[PDB]
Amino acid sequence: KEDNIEMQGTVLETLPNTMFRVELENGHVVTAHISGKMRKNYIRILTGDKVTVELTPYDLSKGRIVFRSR
Amino acid sequence: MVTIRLARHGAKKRPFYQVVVADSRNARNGRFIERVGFFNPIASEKEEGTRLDLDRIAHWVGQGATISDRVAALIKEVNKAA
Amino acid sequence: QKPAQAVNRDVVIGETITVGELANKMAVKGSQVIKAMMKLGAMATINQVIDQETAQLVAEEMGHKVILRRENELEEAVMSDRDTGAAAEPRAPVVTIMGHVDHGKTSLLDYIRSTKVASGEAGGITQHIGAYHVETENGMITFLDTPGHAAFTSMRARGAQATDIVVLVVAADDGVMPQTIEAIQHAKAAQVPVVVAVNKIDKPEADPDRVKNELSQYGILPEEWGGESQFVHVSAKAGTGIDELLDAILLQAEVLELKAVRKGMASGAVIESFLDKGRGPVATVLVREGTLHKGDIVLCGFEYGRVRAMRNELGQEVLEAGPSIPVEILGLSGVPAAGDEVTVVRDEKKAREVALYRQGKFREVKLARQQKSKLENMFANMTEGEVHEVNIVLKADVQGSVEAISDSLLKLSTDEVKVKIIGSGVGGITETDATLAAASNAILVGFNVRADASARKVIEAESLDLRYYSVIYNLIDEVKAAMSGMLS
Amino acid sequence: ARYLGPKLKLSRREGTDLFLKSGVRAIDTKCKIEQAPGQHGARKPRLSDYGVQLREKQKVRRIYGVLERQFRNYYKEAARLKGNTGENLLALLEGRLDNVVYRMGFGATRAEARQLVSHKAIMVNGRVVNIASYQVSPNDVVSIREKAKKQSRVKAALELAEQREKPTWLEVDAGKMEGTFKRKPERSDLSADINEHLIVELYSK
Amino acid sequence: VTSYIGGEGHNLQEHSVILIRGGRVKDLPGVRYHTVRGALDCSGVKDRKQARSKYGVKRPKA
RNA sequence: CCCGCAGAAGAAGCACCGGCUAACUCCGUGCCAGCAGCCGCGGUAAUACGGAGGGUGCAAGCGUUAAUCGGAAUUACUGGGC
RNA sequence: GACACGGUCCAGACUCCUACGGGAGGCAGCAGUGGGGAAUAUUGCACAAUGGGCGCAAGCCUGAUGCAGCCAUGCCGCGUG
Ligand SMILES: [K+]
Ligand SMILES: [Mg+2]
Ligand SMILES: [Mg+2]
Ligand SMILES: [Mg+2]
Ligand SMILES: [Mg+2]
Ligand SMILES: [Mg+2]
Ligand SMILES: [Mg+2]
Ligand SMILES: [Mg+2]
Ligand SMILES: [Mg+2]
Ligand SMILES: [Mg+2]
Ligand SMILES: [Mg+2]
Ligand SMILES: [Mg+2]
Ligand SMILES: [Mg+2]
Ligand SMILES: [Mg+2]
Ligand SMILES: [Mg+2]
Ligand SMILES: [Mg+2]
Ligand SMILES: [Mg+2]
Ligand SMILES: [Mg+2]
Ligand SMILES: [Mg+2]
Ligand SMILES: [Mg+2]
Ligand SMILES: [Mg+2]
Repeated sequence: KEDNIEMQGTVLETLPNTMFRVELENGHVVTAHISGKMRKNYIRILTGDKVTVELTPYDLSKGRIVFRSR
Repeated sequence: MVTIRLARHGAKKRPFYQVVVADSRNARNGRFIERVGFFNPIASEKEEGTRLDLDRIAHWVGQGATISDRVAALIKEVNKAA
Repeated sequence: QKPAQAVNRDVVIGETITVGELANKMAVKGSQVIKAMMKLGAMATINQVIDQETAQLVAEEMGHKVILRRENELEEAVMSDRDTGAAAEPRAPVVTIMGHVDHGKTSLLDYIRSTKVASGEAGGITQHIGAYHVETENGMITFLDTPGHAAFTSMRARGAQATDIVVLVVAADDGVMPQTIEAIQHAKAAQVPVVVAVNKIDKPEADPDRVKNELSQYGILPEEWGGESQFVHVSAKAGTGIDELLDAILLQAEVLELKAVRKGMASGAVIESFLDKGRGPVATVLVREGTLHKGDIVLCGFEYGRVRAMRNELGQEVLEAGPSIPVEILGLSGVPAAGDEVTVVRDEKKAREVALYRQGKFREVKLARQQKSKLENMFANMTEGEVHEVNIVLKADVQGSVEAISDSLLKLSTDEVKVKIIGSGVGGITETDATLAAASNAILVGFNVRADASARKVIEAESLDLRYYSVIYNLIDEVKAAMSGMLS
Repeated sequence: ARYLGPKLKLSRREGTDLFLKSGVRAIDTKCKIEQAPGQHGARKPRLSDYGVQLREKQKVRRIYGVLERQFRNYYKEAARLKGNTGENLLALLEGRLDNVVYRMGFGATRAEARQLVSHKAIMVNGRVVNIASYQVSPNDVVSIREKAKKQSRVKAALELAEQREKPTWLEVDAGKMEGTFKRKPERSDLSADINEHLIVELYSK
Repeated sequence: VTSYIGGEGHNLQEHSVILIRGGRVKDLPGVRYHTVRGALDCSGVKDRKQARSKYGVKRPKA
């Protein structure tokens, strides 16, 4: 594997099939989707949550949500 | 005119000549009227060296055909043999 | 049948090896003892990597049979087969002129050379260098030229040090031209001797005395004490003293009339290369040693072939190429890279493999740099700013011209104004260039080259812009306007 | 090319002796035949029908030292001929020079016989033939050159072949170190351990 | 058209010349072409040793 | 085409191992990185991803792709139905 | 015996020479170059043989043809003990 970048952000609005538009700490808008661990653990995400997204050098347009926070 | 000429067959370093009655205007391996026999300058002593149908040769020469040098020498040799 | 022999098996070693593989590649009895052997000898770790020479040292410590293998052997085998003569007869000298003005470019040779029809060409500039193996006063002398303007500084370098003697033109009114004083140090650093002349003395407004006094101020020894400088004076039009420059060049050739090999494999350099329809790849080569023949296998850089035909400057075919004589040849697989060394090779099959092996590593390295930069700086490019970028695609007649134009455009770039050339090549403007420029926001520029029907159809259907120029100056002016118009 | 690797592993895989050794020592004194090779050779998995057909084909191919394409050509030729194809192909394989010269008792292993043949050490009908895959005709006479008649390995071969069973369609004279191949056998003279049906149904897919 | 890229990590850029090949992947809808590694600008995948020919990586030097 | 010289001396890689389909175990990650012709593997017990040891099949070759027929009685005259 | 690959005339485009007054050209023949493409070669030797044109014949011509060079493109046999 190769190291990925991690960042903190907020969910602006939800899209069908657990896909979201997310604003990051640096101010870029990125489309994100849910990790399988959440799909097991029945954690739910709605607008206004503080969440962690990892991104990849290959594509910065799309990121992934991996941790939900209060 | 029509003539009897040698056409090459076989493979590299392995020649096999058909004896052919053909128009001189066609290519070496081109169209022809009748095949008459064969010659093989490589065959070993245990195998037939040559074969010709002499009657057809006579028929075509009487019709007016012409003979090449190698074919003529071939007929000479076969007539010497038989 | 079981003796007490210690590990003595043969072991092949590569260029760079490590402990983990070395544990079983030698199969020594002390599995950890082997590990301690390195850690004891020098600073080393579990994952440490040693080199093939250090690996040979290690194998010596272990005492087992050692085998060394390195990837460069392929070049060594080719070098070994080369025929080597031991007879050293005299050779002609190689001399280059550095005149950076049309008079200094041309008139000196024009007077010595048969006629001035060469100067009949437009441009008033030495757009490309020429070579002449003239015979003067029982003396065979090779003369080389120089554009000496704009970005052709690198073009001068290729010829800066290959030659034996350097001749040049001094302008008294100007003192020493900028481009000239840039060119001067290429030979002073080359340590090769320098001889200079004062030309265009036809006009009676000059300061020869001021010039010769400044000879010390240039940074070079004055000849008055037997220095490097020369106070020989020639005239471009009147031409009195050029026959004395002939005497001086003969004298210096006698000063350095070294002996070179005169029979066998021919090694030389590619001075200029270009494309022509019937000719295809043309290689103009200066052959310092050996004698070329038809059928001889030629290798230059990563390109190769057999010399199908060899000719002269008059277009006349010759049977061979004499040593220290330029020659235009055909038979290469493509454009020979500028300045690459040219050698005749013995056998046929190995040359192709050598060239392809050279190509593979070059491709690997260039892709490596490009993708290293891209991967490292993609996320750094997340921020943005005010930038004016202009993309160009370039077709030029000769290799050195491509180099010069690209160099000029890239040096013209500024922090906020960047001239990013997409890609350039020698030859005509073909469909690849047409669709390439059409794809991106760029322009097809033809410098002393033309378009072809295939590219023409795509261009007329596409409304792509083809810009035609034949002088470097106007090209720079127009491109400067082009980038400067983008701002604000 | 040939198979140059370890030999007993082939027998271990196939599970039965292939006579790929001289015979100076019993095969069991050299290897643990019952276990298949590899770390998991103790286990005995299920073998499907296709598996057993493939194993039979591989057994034949390994016993006669033939590569795949040559075997395919042999099968095609046998199919072209008349009669039961198994009989014909069995005749075809036994028609090779290596198998014959080994079977005449001039060698220890088919590999040794082939190495002798490839080195121009034999004549048929007084003509030197080095090609291993040569096919012999009935009433042909096989002999060794006098130049290589001195080989001690041939001498010991003439002796160790004695303890083997001798064929019926062959005649051999150690006095003149020569042989005559009177006629080609049928299926009957060969081992019953060879099941030709599986090979036939395998290739005929 | 669209081309899937095999292997771990890729070296493509907005101006990359590649060679494409037949074959399709089910997950991504509509992708009907794989991309041939080890040809033109597309380099081989770094540091793997099984099925070298598929991704076009040289033999490990001894 | 033949004879002599010296020396094992100058000469083996590719693909695959979950079922279809001949051939398994550990280490490294943890629905990620990845595989894939189809069914489908991967969220810390991966014979399916990567590495290693072992095994299976081809061989001076080994695989992927392109393309025609067969499998297709899936245009059915031989040989299909409402 | 053609409405004629290496013959004639006219028109068109294109390439080239020029005193601008006017002129020249036709590889889908053998090699070879550029270009297109994922992709396909030597600007080789000889008329010793077959066959062809001319001649009384000797003989001359023949990139047909014979042979060679490059390419794991395929079939096929051998070795690396
Ligand atoms: K060997
Ligand atoms: Mg015809
Ligand atoms: Mg070439
Ligand atoms: Mg074979
Ligand atoms: Mg099985
Ligand atoms: Mg796999
Ligand atoms: Mg299901
Ligand atoms: Mg695990
Ligand atoms: Mg694994
Ligand atoms: Mg393995
Ligand atoms: Mg059918
Ligand atoms: Mg049908
Ligand atoms: Mg139906
Ligand atoms: Mg007609
Ligand atoms: Mg023509
Ligand atoms: Mg005309
Ligand atoms: Mg042509
Ligand atoms: Mg191309
Ligand atoms: Mg003749
Ligand atoms: Mg002529
Ligand atoms: Mg071959």
